[PDB]
This record gives sequence, structure tokens and C-alpha cells, in this order.
Amino acid sequence: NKCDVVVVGGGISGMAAAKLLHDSGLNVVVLEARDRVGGRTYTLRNQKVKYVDLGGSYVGPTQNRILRLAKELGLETYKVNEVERLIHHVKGKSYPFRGPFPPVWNPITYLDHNNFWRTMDDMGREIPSDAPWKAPLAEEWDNMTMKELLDKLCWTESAKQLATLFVNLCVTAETHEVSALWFLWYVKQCGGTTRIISTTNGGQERKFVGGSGQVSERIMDLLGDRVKLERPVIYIDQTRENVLVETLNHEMYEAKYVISAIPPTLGMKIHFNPPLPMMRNQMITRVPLGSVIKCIVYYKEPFWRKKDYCGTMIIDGEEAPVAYTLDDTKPEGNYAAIMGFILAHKARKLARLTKEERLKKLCELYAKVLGSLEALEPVHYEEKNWCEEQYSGGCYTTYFPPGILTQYGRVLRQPVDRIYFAGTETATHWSGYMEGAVEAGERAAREILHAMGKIPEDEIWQSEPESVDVPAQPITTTFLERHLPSVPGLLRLI
Amino acid sequence: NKCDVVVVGGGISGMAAAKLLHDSGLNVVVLEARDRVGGRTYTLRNQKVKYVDLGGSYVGPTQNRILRLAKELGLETYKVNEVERLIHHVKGKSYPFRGPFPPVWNPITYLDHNNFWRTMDDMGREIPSDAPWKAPLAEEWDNMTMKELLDKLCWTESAKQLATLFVNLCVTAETHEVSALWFLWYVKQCGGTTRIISTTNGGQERKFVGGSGQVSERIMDLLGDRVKLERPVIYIDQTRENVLVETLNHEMYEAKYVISAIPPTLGMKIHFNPPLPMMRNQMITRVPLGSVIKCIVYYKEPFWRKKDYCGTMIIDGEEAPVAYTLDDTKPEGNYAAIMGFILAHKARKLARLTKEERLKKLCELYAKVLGSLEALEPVHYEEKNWCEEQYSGGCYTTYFPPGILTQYGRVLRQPVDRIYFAGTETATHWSGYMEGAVEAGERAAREILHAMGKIPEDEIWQSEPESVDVPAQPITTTFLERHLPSVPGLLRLIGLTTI
Ligand SMILES: *Cc1cc2c(cc1C)N[C@]1([C@H](CC=O)c3ccccc3)C(=O)NC(=O)N=C1N2C[C@H](O)[C@H](O)[C@H](O)COP(=O)(O)OP(=O)(O)OC[C@H]1O[C@@H](n2cnc3c(N)ncnc32)[C@H](O)[C@@H]1O
Ligand SMILES: *Cc1cc2c(cc1C)N[C@]1([C@H](CC=O)c3ccccc3)C(=O)NC(=O)N=C1N2C[C@H](O)[C@H](O)[C@H](O)COP(=O)(O)OP(=O)(O)OC[C@H]1O[C@@H](n2cnc3c(N)ncnc32)[C@H](O)[C@@H]1O
Ligand SMILES: CCCCCCCCCCCC[N+](C)(C)CCCS(=O)(=O)O
Ligand SMILES: CCCCCCCCCCCC[N+](C)(C)CCCS(=O)(=O)O
Ligand SMILES: c1ccc2oc(-c3ncc[nH]3)cc2c1
Ligand SMILES: c1ccc2oc(-c3ncc[nH]3)cc2c1
Repeated sequence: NKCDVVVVGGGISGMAAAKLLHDSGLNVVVLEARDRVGGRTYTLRNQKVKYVDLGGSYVGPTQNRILRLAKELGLETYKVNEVERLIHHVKGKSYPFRGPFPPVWNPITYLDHNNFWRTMDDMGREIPSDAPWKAPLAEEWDNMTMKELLDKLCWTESAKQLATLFVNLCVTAETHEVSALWFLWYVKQCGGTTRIISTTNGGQERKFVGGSGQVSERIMDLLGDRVKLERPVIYIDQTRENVLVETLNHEMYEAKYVISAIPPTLGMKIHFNPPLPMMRNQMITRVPLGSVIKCIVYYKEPFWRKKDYCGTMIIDGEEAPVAYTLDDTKPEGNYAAIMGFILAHKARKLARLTKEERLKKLCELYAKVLGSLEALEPVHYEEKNWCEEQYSGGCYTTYFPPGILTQYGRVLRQPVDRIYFAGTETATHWSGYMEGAVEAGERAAREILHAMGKIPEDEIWQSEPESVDVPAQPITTTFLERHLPSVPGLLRLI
Repeated sequence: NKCDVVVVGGGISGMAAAKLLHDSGLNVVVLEARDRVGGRTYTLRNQKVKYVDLGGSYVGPTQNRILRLAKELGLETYKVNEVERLIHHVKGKSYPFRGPFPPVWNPITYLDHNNFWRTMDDMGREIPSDAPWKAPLAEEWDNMTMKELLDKLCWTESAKQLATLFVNLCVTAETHEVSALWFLWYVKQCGGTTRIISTTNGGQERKFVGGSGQVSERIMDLLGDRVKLERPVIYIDQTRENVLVETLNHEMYEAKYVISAIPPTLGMKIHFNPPLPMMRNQMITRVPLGSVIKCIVYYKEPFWRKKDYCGTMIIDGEEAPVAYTLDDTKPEGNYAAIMGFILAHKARKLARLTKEERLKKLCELYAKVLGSLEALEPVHYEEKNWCEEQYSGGCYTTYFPPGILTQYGRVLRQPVDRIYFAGTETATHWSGYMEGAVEAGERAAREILHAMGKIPEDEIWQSEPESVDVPAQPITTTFLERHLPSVPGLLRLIGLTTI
């Protein structure tokens, strides 16, 4: 089976790469392991839900590539509900609020919370988006976990508990599991603490009407039989004139170049001839993905709105199975629902239960947090545990344990002879997201066009015009936010 | 191709498992990815060296399973040279010594060093060998790195520097890369700090005459054509009555049971039907192996012995490419040589050089440490960087980063339907070593014999008689070693007295 380029993986990144090469007139083939496209996106349809995203779902301002590609494919977005108040549930009680962060009243606690977010952003400003290993303190920050950084920075338990929730929600991993350098890079490359965590004007702003799975599905529609489902790649041989790619179902493909568009560690499922260079050989064993169950509970009405709650809950404490929720009701106001994530160690702990047992735990939690018996009467339930997936390895994305990013980070996007590397993990802006999958797929495709003499080197990386539909507003701070002292700062001054 | 049991992997563990099963009367096949058996053991033979171990090589007292297996195969051991003095090189200078650790004269520094080793072993005694996640403080210890633990325990930089060399040499990883719970388990399950690090009476005491690769080679000889070389396994299907195992070169094997005798993360190279359970699916992405280049420099004579140095060097400092060496001269006294390890980040950093460039840096280092110009006159050089191996992933063994051993540790040797797990990583005594490979291969084989109804349950785990050729001396302490205070203990005493 001969072609110009074989793309390994039919997620957003693989599809985005294959579309760009196809549009330029090359013959492309996509080899997809699953019986479906979309990868870490997956939209389920049935009569009870109409459609529901069980994988990645949210898009927001500054994510211009995914918004442009989806629009071209005929998709529209709608705004996640944030009309009414958010809730922070702390020590068994609900506190309603508005804004990026829940209010803090104790003056010492206030200084400590303010300093924490401000310091994460100050640190990020020294970390290059395209080369975090070049931060002036790269080794110092990479050799400690986020747990150790929080222990140093947070003088109050209140700030440490909220910081921990923040880490667990952003990267589906425990603070002690991940490098401080890598985590600080991850926040900075999504535009900072406010942008990453916000609904209005942030990464949770919007969802696609009909589901995000439609991105990969609609590219597969364009490409037709160029997409081969149930073709897990098992072997890549670069010792001859053309590259040879073999699948598990005993097919052989021959191409001038390959794009690897799978999570980095899933490169281990492929046997290489000749062997990979030593730094990549070891890198792909050092880069796990996080752990999460995404759970959606359906109700007759969006009853929380009647109490002036929008459906967003930030829920602290070990006993709560879900630490974060958003309203998942359709833009038409029907199929009322709450989406929640079971994060990191809780995904491992609660996976032992039945689906019915998890539904009961969630409904009882939401009844307490929303202060409503209506939460105890679900009409339907859907969930997906991404820890189970052989061809994802987890969700949302790959995290770096201490020491790995500085030692192996340079390897991620370095070509290996005629194999180029896409996948959201290789992006420089919203890596981890659907936005990063588009950036990395289109960049890896343009590296091949450049290697073919079709475009100049300065066209490999390309800027994206801002979406007219989803424009970004500036992120601002107040004089007091910028200048109030930290807790040890107020002590040095006393 | 039909059989009772397919063993995936022909290193020591898979070879020990296959031998046990074969001896019990079962039909076994070994599917080995490489064109050779032995895996993380590899004995090179050529005219310049005669033979030389480029992978695992040392055995010692308390490693009774590997000693028994090797003896039965007709192999002999000899003692690594420790006749003359050891050297500790720190801050640019060499200090000769004898004993498990260089002597410390400053009384405050002495308290801190004594307390450090003592405390590592005290903590280890809280950790069950067969279940480290059951330690009372397992979560607390697993949620910090070894670097954080050294920062807390060591009240002198001298102790922290030495402990850092200790961690790097024991597990070919950095202190900040590894879980404190996992590292404390690893040391305890090798018999403790003295036993793991010693030559005489420890893990470095002996080598096999002719090389350790003979263990795997001689078992292949016993098994004949049951060992299939250049058969990398790509696919295991358990949806039917018999297990189906497919190889890369397009062959199919059918068996009642399978033993996976490969490093845990190399399980990712196999596509599973049905998919693995979620805990194992994630576990095999969380367990990297360490990084090392093993380097042997050959000389006309063992010239260091004439200066009353045995060849053992503990070398501190970033600029030193090699942090630990042993005399590698043949027991006959010829093919004089120094073996050195390039460890952890230095294996990555120095892999960029040529073989000739690395030889030059090693000779220049040895010349300074030994105060000997003769070190600049090598006659031959061999090396192996284990980081480059597709079918090993690194050496010596698998390490666990913070948080992993408590969350996923119980999965490591849990059977998946009809797949059982061997490999040194699943051992409970000298896991990471050739000893642990034998323990795990024989244990997994006996799990299958029990599943077939051939042996009762209490025979799955079996004790090993002590070697009569290499018996173990106990590790002892003195009254003062046991009861002298730590540095903060002493400060507490001072505070109390002066109150
Ligand atoms: C799973 C999951 C993902 C995301 C979210 C939630 C879940 C449960 N959430 C999103 C955000 C992540 C933040 O960090 C988010 C969370 C919370 C609030 C706001 C936002 C989300 O809502 N928005 C968003 O943009 N991204 C989210 N999540 C991550 C994205 O889903 C993810 O970034 C992209 O989908 C990744 O795309 P790709 O890089 O294209 O990678 P895959 O989807 O994994 O595709 C790889 C395909 O390759 C196939 N494969 C594997 N191995 C193969 C072999 N050997 N041979 C052939 N094919 C192979 C595999 O099957 C895939 O199809
Ligand atoms: C590499 C290396 C290993 C060891 C040492 C040094 C090096 C450079 N040193 C040893 C000590 C380790 C201490 O922690 C030590 C160090 C310093 C001072 C004293 C002692 C040593 O000297 N003694 C010792 O006992 N062990 C050492 N090292 C570790 C051992 O080499 C290792 O423990 C065993 O060899 C492991 O045996 P196995 O569990 O059987 O595992 P492998 O050897 O890796 O065999 C697996 C085989 O599987 C094949 N494979 C892989 N993937 C396959 C697929 N998909 N299909 C089929 N076959 C597959 C692979 O090719 C292997 O042959
Ligand atoms: C004359 C009185 C002097 C008292 C000295 C006050 C020091 C008290 C220690 C409290 C530790 C608080 N945390 C946040 C855990 C560590 C801070 C990290 S760091 O100290 O900035 O490194
Ligand atoms: C007479 C008492 C006065 C003491 C007051 C001085 C403060 C001492 C701080 C030194 C830190 C030493 N290290 C080893 C880095 C950390 C130890 C961790 S732990 O404190 O033992 O938990
Ligand atoms: C810690 C953990 C979760 C969090 O969610 C927010 C938030 N959501 C929408 C506006 N701010 C802020 C926040 C902080
Ligand atoms: C830290 C690093 C390496 C080391 O080697 C020893 C040792 N070797 C032989 C007897 N003791 C002790 C020791 C401590």
C-alpha cells in the first residue's frame, strides 16, 4: 500500500496533519488503532442525552487554531452556563461567589492566597513556552515536586488545600507526582492561572454544539477510505529507501515520511528498526498520562439555577468523590445535567465500585453541595474512566515527574530520520488540549512539506489570526493584587 | 505451535522459569526478542579480553538461588580483589581506607553519618519485603523523593554528598527522581545498607568464572530448540480457550498459560486482547529503568596493587565521569583492568562523546585518583551503554518515582487471567539482581503448577538453603553505633542541660 505520508493516529492532531497534507496535494493514509476516530475526544449519542462529550469538550479564547478548524468543518460553539453564582464547598459548607478565585476573608489567609497565584505567574514569566528546559532555574525547579513547592510557598493550610485542588484539576495528577518546572510551564503556556481556570474568558468558556468528536469524524468524512480503522501500528522500518509501516492485522504501508500523532509513551507499542536513538528510547518510558473519570448526571430540570447557582462547584476534602463540576445542560435549556471529574488517586480508588454505586455517591454529594433534595433523583447517568484505555494511557495528557523535563524534554519533537512528531504533548500553546493537538499536527505536517522542498523554513511555524466568534479579553490585576506582601514579606516588615 | 507454557523473555528469570517447568515434565517454549539469551546479562568474548561481563556480573552472600542455579549448571565463582586499600576521593583529593564506609573523624560529622545509615536501616525494618505499600507510613514516605529525605536527615553536607553517591550507585537514578519509600524498600530487601554496598560479605563479593551470560546460555543448551531467538512478542490474545501469542516475524504460539519475564514497562510493546485491567494498563507507563554505561579499561599490569590500592574507588564531584570502580583483573592475575560505572545523568550527558573520548576522560580521572601516570597508558577498552537497548529500557532495573509504589505496587505480580509475571522486578529478596530474577522465575512457574493442580498452594513460595560455598556473615553493630545520638538528638541534650 504506497503513499506519500502515513499518519499514525486518528485523534485531532493526526487528523489535522492529514487534512493539511491532503489539501496540499499529497497522498495520505491515517492508521487508527481503534474502531473509531477522535482519540481522547469521544462524543456518545443516544435518545436520553442526545449527544454528550465523554472526553475533551471545552474550548475558549486564545485557542484560535481549534476554533478555526472546527468552523471550517461547519461546527458552532455555545457558552457554558455561568449566569448565576459559583460555589466553593469547604469544611462541609457551601460558600457562593463570583470571579476567578473564591473570596478569602482572614487577612493572613488573604495575603497567602494572593501571593500563591501571583507567584505561579511570576515564575511562569521566566519559562520559555517552546523550551521550558531553558528557564534560568530549570534544574532547581525540575528537581522538586509541586508538593514541595506548595509546602515552601503556602504559609496557610487554606491556600495549600486550594492549590492542591488546582493542580489535581489542571493535570489529573497528585502534587507529589509532578515536576514543579513542568507544572509551571503547563500553566504559563495556557496563558497563566486566571486564563486556565476561568469559564468566562478562559479555557472552560465554550463547548461545540453536537460534540467535539465531530472534529475528527468530519475530517474522516473528507478523507474517506484514506482512514484505516482497527489498524494498530506495530512496526516501523527505516532501513530502506521508503519507510515501511506494519499493522497488527497484517497490512504493510510504504511512505516517504511518517507522522507519529499518538501520546509519547504509546510509542512503546511500536517495535523500531533500526532502534530509536537512546534519549528517545528512554524518554517514552518516563512520561505517563493522568487519571480521571468523567461523569455526567442528568436531571429533569437545571434545578440549581432556581437557587441562583450556575452549577460550578469547587469541592474540597478527601471524602468528596468529585472535586469540580460544571453545568452540562444543552444550550436550549433541556437535557439538564451536571458534569463532574473524579480526579487522580480518586479515579483509581473509586474504579472498584459499580456504575450504580458511583452514581449514588455523586448524587448524595451534589445534594449536600447544592443544598437540594432534587439532586437525589437522577433521570440518567453516563461516565468514562480514561485509565482503562489501551490506546490513550489516561487523560487529559502526559505529565512529567521530577527530573524528566530537563533531561529528556528536548527529545519530544526531534525528528527520527523520516518520522516527525505531532500530538498535543508537542505543542507550545495549550499543549494538553485540542488547541495543542491542532498546532502540533499542522506544524509536523509543515516540517514534512519543508523536507520535501515545498515551503521555506520560516513557514514551518505559523501564527493564527484571532477568532472573530470567540475574541479574548485582557487578563487584568489590581494594584493591591500586584503589591500586597506575602506572609513572610509581612514578617520581614515586622 | 502448541505447548503447555510460553515464556516471554530469555533472560535469567524466563530461563529459570522454563527450566523448572521443563524439569516438571511440561512442554515449554521461550520466545526471545534478541539474537541471544541473557538479557541484562551479556558476556563479550574476544582475544583482547578473553571474556568480560558488560551487564550484570556480581554475586554475593545471601544470594542463594543464583548460586545454586549456577552451581547446578557447572559454573564456579571467584572473589573480586579487596586485598589492598579502598579509596574515597572527595573535593579533589584521595583518602585510603578499609571497611564498609570511609572513616569520619569530626565528632559532629561522625554522629550525622552514623545516624544516616542507622536511620535508613531503621526505616527499612518498617517495610514488609513482600508488600512495601503496607508500611505504617507508606503514603508519607512514598510522597517524597530521596532528595527530600536526605535534606531532612543529613545535618552535614558531608553526609548528604556520600548518601547521594550511595543512591546513584545502588539504583542508577538521581535522588530527586526516586520515591523514598521505594528506595528504602529496595535497600532493605537486599539485607540493608552494609550488605548492599560491601565487597567482602556483600553484593559485590564475587563474579562467575567465564561470565554470567553462561547461566542463560547453559539453560538454552538444556532446552534445545525450545528457545526461539529473534521472536519479539507483539500480541497476546486470551479471548479463547487456549492463549494465543504472536511474534513480530509472523509466528503463532498456542499455550495453556503465559509467563511474562520482561521488565514491567516493556509490557507496553505487546498489544493485549482483551485490554489489560486499568491498574496494570497505567502501571506499565509509570515504571522507568535507570541509566548507566559500564566501562572497562585494560592495562599491562594491575599497577594500583603496587601502591597498596585494591582498585575500589568512591569518587565524588560533578566533573568525575565515573563515581565507582572495582578491580576487574582475571583471577589468574592477567588481563589487568578497572571496571567503572557512568551513572544516572552522566550516562545521558556523556553518551554524546565518542568511545575514544570517554576512554580519555576515564584514564585522566583514574590517573588523578590513583596518583598514577600509568593510568594514562591503557592497552584496550570495552563499554556498553544500556540506555540504548530497545529490549531492556535501561539498567540495572526499574525505579519507582514518587507516589507510584503505593498506588500501583500491588499490581506488579498479580496474574491477568492466564498470564503470570516473572522478572527480577517482581522478586521479594534482591529484586533488581540476578538473584531476584531466579526467585521470580521459579515462583511464577510454581504459580502455574498450582493452577494445573500439580502442587499445593504452600509450595508456590519456597525458601532456599544457604550456599555452603558462599556463606553469609551476619551484619553487626556496636553499642555506640546503636545508641549515639543524631545531631538533633545531641542539640536536644544540650538545650536540656543548659535549661
Ligand atoms: C480524556 C479527556 C481529555 C480532555 C479533557 C477531559 C478528558 C476526560 N478535557 C479537555 C481539557 C484538558 C486540560 O488540560 C480541560 C479540562 C478541564 C477544563 C477545561 C479543559 C477539554 O475540555 N478541552 C480540551 O481542549 N482538551 C481536553 N482534554 C484533552 C484533549 O482531549 C486532548 O488534548 C486531545 O484530544 C489530544 O489529541 P491528540 O494529540 O490527537 O491525541 P489522541 O486524542 O490521544 O489521538 C491519538 C490517536 O492515536 C491512536 N493510537 C494509539 N496508538 C496507536 C497505534 N499504535 N497505532 C495506530 N493508532 C494508535 C489512538 O487510538 C488515538 O485515536
Ligand atoms: C545492565 C546491568 C545490570 C546489572 C548490573 C549492571 C548492569 C550494567 N549490575 C548487577 C547489580 C545491580 C544492583 O542493583 C550490581 C551493581 C553494582 C554492584 C553490585 C551489583 C550485578 O553485578 N549483579 C546482579 O545480580 N545484577 C546486576 N544487574 C541487574 C541484572 O542484570 C538483572 O537483574 C537481571 O539480568 C534481570 O533478569 P530478568 O528479570 O530475566 O530480565 P532481562 O535480563 O531484562 O530479560 C528479559 C528478556 O526479555 C527479552 N524481551 C524484551 N521484550 C521482549 C518481547 N516483547 N518479546 C520477547 N522477548 C522480549 C529481552 O531481550 C531479555 O532477554
Ligand atoms: C525570631 C523568630 C524567628 C522565627 C523564624 C520563622 C520560621 C518559621 C518556619 C515556618 C515554616 C513555614 N513553611 C511555609 C512551611 C515553610 C516556609 C518556607 S521558607 O522558610 O521560606 O523556606
Ligand atoms: C537548640 C535548637 C535550636 C534550633 C533552631 C535552628 C533551626 C534549625 C534548622 C536547621 C535545618 C536542618 N536540616 C537538616 C536542613 C533540616 C532538618 C529537618 S527537621 O527540622 O529535623 O525536621
Ligand atoms: C482551584 C481549583 C478549582 C478552581 O476553579 C476556579 C474557577 N472556576 C471558574 C472560575 N474560577 C478556581 C479554582 C481554584
Ligand atoms: C557510598 C557510595 C559508594 C560506596 O561504596 C562503599 C563500599 N564499597 C566497598 C565497601 N564499601 C560505600 C559506599 C558509600
